[PDB]
Amino acid sequence: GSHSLCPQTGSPSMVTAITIMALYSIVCVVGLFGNFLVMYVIVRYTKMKTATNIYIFNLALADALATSTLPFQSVNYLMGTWPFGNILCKIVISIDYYNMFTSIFTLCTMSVDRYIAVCHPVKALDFRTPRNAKIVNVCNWILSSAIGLPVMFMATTKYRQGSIDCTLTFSHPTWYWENLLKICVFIFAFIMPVLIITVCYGLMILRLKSVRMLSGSKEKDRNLRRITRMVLVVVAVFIVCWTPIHIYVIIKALITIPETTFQTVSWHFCIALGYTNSCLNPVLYAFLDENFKRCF
Amino acid sequence: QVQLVESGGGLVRPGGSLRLSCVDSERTSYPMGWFRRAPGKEREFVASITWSGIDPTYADSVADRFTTSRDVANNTLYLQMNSLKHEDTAVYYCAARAPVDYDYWGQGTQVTVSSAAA
Ligand SMILES: CO[C@]12C=C[C@]34C[C@@]1(C)[C@@H](c1ccccc1)N[C@H]2[C@@]31CCN(C)[C@@H]4Cc2ccc(O)cc21
Ligand SMILES: CC(C)CCC[C@@H](C)[C@H]1CC[C@H]2[C@@H]3CC=C4C[C@@H](O)CC[C@]4(C)[C@H]3CC[C@]12C
Repeated sequence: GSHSLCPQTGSPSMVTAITIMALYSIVCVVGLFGNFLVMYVIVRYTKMKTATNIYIFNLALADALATSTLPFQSVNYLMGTWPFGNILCKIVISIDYYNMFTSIFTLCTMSVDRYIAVCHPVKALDFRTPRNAKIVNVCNWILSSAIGLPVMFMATTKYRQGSIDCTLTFSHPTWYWENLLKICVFIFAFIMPVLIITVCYGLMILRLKSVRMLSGSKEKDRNLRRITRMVLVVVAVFIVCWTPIHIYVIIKALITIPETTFQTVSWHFCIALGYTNSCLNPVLYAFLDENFKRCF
Repeated sequence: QVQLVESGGGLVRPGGSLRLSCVDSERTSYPMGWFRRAPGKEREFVASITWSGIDPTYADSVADRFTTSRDVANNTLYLQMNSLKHEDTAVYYCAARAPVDYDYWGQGTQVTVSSAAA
C-alpha cells in the first residue's frame, strides 16, 4: 500500500513542480505564522483564564503542529523519496494524525460549547468553566490517541522501487485493517465533525430565531444575520478544506486511477487544502472571537 | 418602567457557591451585565454576556471562578459564583440594556462571604 510515496512515473514538468512547491511552502508559512501569533497573544495578553481562550490555544497549538509537518512532505515530494529515516517517519506521521484530530475535535468542542450556551444556558454555568475546558482537551487528546499512538507503531520506512516510502504497516490481513483505518479516519475526522457542527450550530440558530422580544425586533434580526453568516462561513470553510482530500483517499482505495499530471497536481492540492483549514482557523476562531478581538 | 428582579444572593461560607439570577419578565430590557460594589470600594465590573448568550466577558479577578449565561428564551441572566472569597463580599447589581454602558440597574443583592454561615 502506497502512502506518502506517490506513483509519479512520467517526471514532473517545470510549472507543476514549482506550483506544488509554492503550495506546501505558502500553507506552511501562513499556518505557522497565524497560529504562533494566536499563541503569542494568548500567552502575552489574554493569559488563558477563560474556557474560550483555553480552547483557542489548544486549537492554535494543534494547527501549528499540523503545518509543521509540511516541510517534511514538501521534501518528500521533491526527491520523490522519504529521506528522514525511520524515527522521523514515526514522529511526523504520529504528529500529523494526532493534530488533525486535535484540531478537528477542538473546533467541534467550540461548536458544542456555543450550542450549550444558547440551548442549555443553565447547564452552561457548569460546562463553560476553565476547569472543564482543560478536562475536555484531555478527553479529546485521549480520543485522538486511539489513532495517534497506533500509527507511531505502524509507521515505518520500507523500500519501494529503490525509493523510500514512509508508510503504515498493518496486521494480517492488511486489506482489512488498512481499509478500516481509512474508514475510521473518514468518519471521525470528517463525517462526525460535519454532523456535530451543523446540528449544534443549526439548533443554536433555531433557538435564537424563536425568541420574540416585545420591543427591538430590528436588533434581533441584525444579530441573527451576523451569527447565521458566521455559522455558514465556519461550516463552509471546514467542508471546502477537508472534503476533497477525504473523498480522494476513499476513491484511491476503491479504484485505480491513471497517473497523469492533473491527478498528481490535484492530489497535492487536496492535501494542501486540508492544511489550509489550520491556516483559516486562527481567523475564524481567534481573531474573530468577541473577547480575543478586543485584546488584539 | 423597567423592574429588574435579582435573586440568589445571601450568606455563604468561604469556598462556597452562589447562583444569581436576574429577569425582566416584561421583555422591556435585556439583563446582560453584572456589577458589584464592595463596602469601601468603587463600583466594579464583574461579568457580562452578549444578547445571544454566546460570548461572556469576565473581569480578571473572577474569570477563574465565575460563569455567566443568558436564557434568550425567557430573558434571564445568570451568574454562577464558585470558590467565593472575602473579596467577593459586595452588593451585586444586575444591569440591562434597552432594545433600542447600561440603561437600567437593579437595586442590588447583598452577597456576604463569612465563616459564621452554614
Ligand atoms: C495518504 O497520505 C496522506 C494524505 C493526507 C494526509 C497526509 C498524507 C500525505 C500522509 C502523510 C502524513 C504525514 C507525513 C507524510 C505523509 N498521511 C495521509 C493523511 C494523514 C493525515 N493528514 C492530515 C492528511 C489528511 C489525511 C486524511 C485522510 C487520510 O486517510 C490520510 C490523511
Ligand atoms: C466543496 C467540496 C464539497 C468539493 C469536493 C471536491 C471533491 C469531490 C473533488 C476534489 C478533487 C476531486 C478529484 C480530483 C481528481 C480526480 C481524478 C480522477 O483520476 C479521479 C477523480 C478525482 C480523484 C476527483 C474526485 C473528486 C474530488 C476529490
